[PDB]
Amino acid sequence: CRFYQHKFPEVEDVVMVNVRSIAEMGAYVSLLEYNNIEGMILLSELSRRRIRSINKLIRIGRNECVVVIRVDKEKGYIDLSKRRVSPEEAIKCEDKFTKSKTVYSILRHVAEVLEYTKDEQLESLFQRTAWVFDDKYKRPGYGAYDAFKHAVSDPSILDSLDLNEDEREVLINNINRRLTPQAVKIRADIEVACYGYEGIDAVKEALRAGLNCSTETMPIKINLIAPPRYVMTTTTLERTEGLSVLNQAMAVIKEKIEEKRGVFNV
Amino acid sequence: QATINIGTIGHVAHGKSTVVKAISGVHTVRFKNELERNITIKLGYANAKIYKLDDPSCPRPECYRSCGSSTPDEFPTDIPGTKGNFKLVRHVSFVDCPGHDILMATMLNGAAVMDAALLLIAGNESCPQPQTSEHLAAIEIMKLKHILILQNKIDLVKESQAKEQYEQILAFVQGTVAEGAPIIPISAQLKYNIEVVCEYIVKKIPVPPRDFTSEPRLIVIRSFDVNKPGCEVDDLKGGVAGGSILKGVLKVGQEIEVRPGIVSKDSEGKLMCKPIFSKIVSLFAEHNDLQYAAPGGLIGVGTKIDPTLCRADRMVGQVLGAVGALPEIFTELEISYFLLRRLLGVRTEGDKKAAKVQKLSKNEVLMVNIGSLSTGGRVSAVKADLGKIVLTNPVCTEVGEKIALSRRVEKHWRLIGWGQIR
RNA sequence: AGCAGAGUGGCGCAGCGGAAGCGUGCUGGGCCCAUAACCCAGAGGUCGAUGGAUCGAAACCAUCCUCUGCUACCA
Repeated sequence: CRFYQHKFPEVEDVVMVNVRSIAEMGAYVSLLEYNNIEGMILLSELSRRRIRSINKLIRIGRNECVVVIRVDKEKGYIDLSKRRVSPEEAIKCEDKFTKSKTVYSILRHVAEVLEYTKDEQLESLFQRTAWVFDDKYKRPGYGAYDAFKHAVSDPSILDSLDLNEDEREVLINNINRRLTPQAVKIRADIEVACYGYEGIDAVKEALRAGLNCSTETMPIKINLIAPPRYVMTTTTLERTEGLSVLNQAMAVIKEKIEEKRGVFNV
Repeated sequence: QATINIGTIGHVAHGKSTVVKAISGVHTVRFKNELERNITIKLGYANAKIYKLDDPSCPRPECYRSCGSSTPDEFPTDIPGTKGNFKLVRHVSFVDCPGHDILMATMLNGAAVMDAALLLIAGNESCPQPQTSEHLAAIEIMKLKHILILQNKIDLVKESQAKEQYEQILAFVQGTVAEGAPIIPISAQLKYNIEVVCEYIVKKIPVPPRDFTSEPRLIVIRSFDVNKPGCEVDDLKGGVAGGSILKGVLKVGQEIEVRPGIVSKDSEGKLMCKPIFSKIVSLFAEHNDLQYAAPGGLIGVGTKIDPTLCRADRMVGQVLGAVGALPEIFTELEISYFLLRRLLGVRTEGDKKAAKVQKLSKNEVLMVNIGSLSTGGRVSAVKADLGKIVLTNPVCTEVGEKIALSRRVEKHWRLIGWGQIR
């Protein structure tokens, strides 16, 4: 099936096609953006240049970014071009496709807690998970909700999403395995480069102050990796939580050091 | 702790690690590893314990016998005695100076806080070798004469060559003390005659009179941070000074002042400098805890200074006095001086370039090594027996003592003369 | 020592829960009388290590491994 509410693409819709086999005119490809619906590439337009090469060690299992010219919902034929592409640039579509695939995998189970996979009555399953998301409007909005949901822990089981089968057992520890998250870890580098004999003391005092602040709020931790160089590393799952830690760390450096007077770079 | 400081100075290509490990048992080490490209060019540190079995030879811990590992060509074995514990005679300290000519100013500094020396000669190169003379002359100026010449690299050098070399050195130095200094040929590839060296250093080099009652002065030459990279916030520590004390028993918990000072913010002139004050955390020497730091010894004084001053070697030649020391911190200084009639520290097989050097001209930068300090300064007035020098960083002058004056002959500075502060 | 980077076919080096890629040589053959460039198949895979959470680790996680680098030396 497919995550989208509609069953078919439209004119000038950017899709991703799995090249199944080459035969005669070009290839009878499967649109993976919308289920596994049949379409075709070449004969007249697809190529942008000729150099008498198109593969060497490019084997099979690969895939082309294409755009829909003519779509026949009734007849099941989709004439596609790759020559049309310029803002529909392949890398961006591929990145989007991978993210869509993980989202699709989440929405298609879902399913105490094996998961299962497959198969269950199909229209009902899709309607209560993925179609309803698309409905709840529009495609940007669904994307935003999905992103919020993805984030593990922001906040963890919430939004609404009153849905449906039960359904929290699956939400709690299928989804983490299914996605996977990765990861995000970001270093924050601070060099406090004093060279008076008052300034050094000021840095030390600031570090201590920083520790007090860290304890008070609860998050991290600054670590000395060289006499003037300090590293905290911040993990983020809610995204913007690392910004709040960075602001606090910066403030300690900027105000506390100043008290006994020093210099810093951040 | 330590009782005397014997220095191990010696020109290029004689091997430092073999001789230093035989005398002290503590490796001479510092940055690069690549321990050195040739022989140590850093200011190495090491201490050692000298005991006797009532024999002039010095044991190892395993005092039954000692089998070396200098070469697998043959087995060098020596016998210090047999076992039943040995009597501690004293704790000795060494000062490994740079062995390379460019590093002359550093060699001077490190040398200037020793109580005796060991001239490590190498038989490979020229017979009246530049640096031997350079070293010897500096030693007699500073106030020492407790020298033991050691022929350190004559393993494959034939006995005619090695004989000619000791003769030519001792004949060139006909005006510098060296006739009451023994010359001990040794092996450095088979560690032979090492036992007789132990007899010499206890004979020629007793403990000279040390003034305990007089006010503490510590001269720091090496900088050590013990916080180091990867320190924890509540594992905070002070900054450690490798210095020798030449006057006074420095006690633990005492406050100490570093007297060349740090210059006041937004100075429009060359004044004003303000000393920095730090309390002594710990008084570590050897690998044994101490509550005192007697003079005549090289001691690690941990003080309450913070990492930035010890993060690199930045405390080379600083004078530290306990506390509020009377010694003046000049920024412009009145040198009395005299010059050598030859250029010291240079002379090759063609006899270049020990020719007599022209008189000093004003507004030229010259290295004045005063005490263990090494500052650069320009000569503002130049009379023959009265020059006025203006120094870039202030110099604490403990006493008017001596100075060593060098001039930039070419790539680096070279020793031209000495004198006394007025 | 702590710290910034890397772990993929010989080399270059895509890649991330429902896939061991692609570039370069490699070797055969074709086109052509024949080579060359070209084309095709052929040939090259512990994806450091140690596991765990798991329906499944090339992917998450932690450790260990290494060189690439840092204050330049850490009694």
